Amino acid sequence: HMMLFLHDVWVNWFEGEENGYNVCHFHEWRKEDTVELLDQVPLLRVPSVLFHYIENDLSELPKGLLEDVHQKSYIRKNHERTKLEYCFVVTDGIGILAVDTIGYTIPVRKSRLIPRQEQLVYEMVKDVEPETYEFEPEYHILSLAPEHVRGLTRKERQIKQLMFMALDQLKGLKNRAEIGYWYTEWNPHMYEQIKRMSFEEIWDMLYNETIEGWSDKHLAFCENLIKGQPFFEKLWEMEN
Amino acid sequence: IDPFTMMFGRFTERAQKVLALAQEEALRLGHNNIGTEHILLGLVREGEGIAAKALQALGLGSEKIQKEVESLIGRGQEMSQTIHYTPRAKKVIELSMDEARKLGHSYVGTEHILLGLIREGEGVAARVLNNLGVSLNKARQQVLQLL
Ligand SMILES: [Mg+2]
Repeated sequence: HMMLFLHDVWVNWFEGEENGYNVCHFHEWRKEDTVELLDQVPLLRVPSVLFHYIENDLSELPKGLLEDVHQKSYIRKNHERTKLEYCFVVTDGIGILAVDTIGYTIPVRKSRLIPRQEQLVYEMVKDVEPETYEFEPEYHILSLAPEHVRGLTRKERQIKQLMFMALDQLKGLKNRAEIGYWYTEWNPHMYEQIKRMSFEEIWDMLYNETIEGWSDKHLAFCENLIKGQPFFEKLWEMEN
Repeated sequence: IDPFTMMFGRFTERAQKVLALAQEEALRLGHNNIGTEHILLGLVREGEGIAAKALQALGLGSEKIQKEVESLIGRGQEMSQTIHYTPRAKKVIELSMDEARKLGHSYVGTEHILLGLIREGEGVAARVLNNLGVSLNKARQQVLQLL
């Protein structure tokens, strides 16, 4: 009935992620990711609604949860065992999430656990009763709704977000001829209908006809769309 | 455990796509969590890797596999766009890595997800594969021969 603790937990922190799908699972980790190690970290079981609140948002954690985990986790920074202010692993028996608030009251840093330690968490919380902590109870072009990244790998999510970054920049340029070009690249059979249309009406059709799903057509379109923008091209080169 | 055993960034993009397609298969069926059956459904939906050809070599097309899976599961009512892997579905992923290690592979491809599905044992995917008469060792034989 004491506080559960994990030791030597490998984490892959993702900072400032409002959406859980950006806190990548272990099978999505990359060799280029900087993986870190938690010497000791407390483990909490909460009901599903609280877990979802921590996992898919950046809002204030329950005060009782913070004081429960305050300075109970330790990392080895520069050959010295160091206290962390608020860092903990939380689960509802299904999802599992490591959190480091780096001193905030919100889950600034989030990580998934490696599979073997997930299974360890499930076995440790088999007989445990969830803690309530007295808890009681959006999307845009630079922060995609989950329905629009459904079924995509980490790589495809990143290329798709880059594509709609470029489309968002295309909006601010307000060039009618440019948006007519790119829409015709996506849908060349609307040549007659779009020609009375304003820049804004055409950009809307382009967004509406691309936002759903992913495909080789998407990938090829994004590769052309970003040409000439060194910032976008740098992002593309890191992913491909 | 031993950190010389712990190696990250090894899943091939096609293996990650199988696991990504599994969330789509689940929500298509209206389910609230990704189980072993949805990883199997995602595996045969990909259908371009070593696992697909191994299943074809054992006379199992994606059609036959889909209907056997559908024969053992229902359709759900879940509408939450945020969905999680079941604990046993994560077991499949863990066993996939364990299988790659023991075969001496420095990557985790779709062939290891297939073997992880069988090794998990208790789930729908293991049932379906056993129901269609593919044993762990026959599946191993077929994967190793294809490589
Ligand atoms: Mg593969």
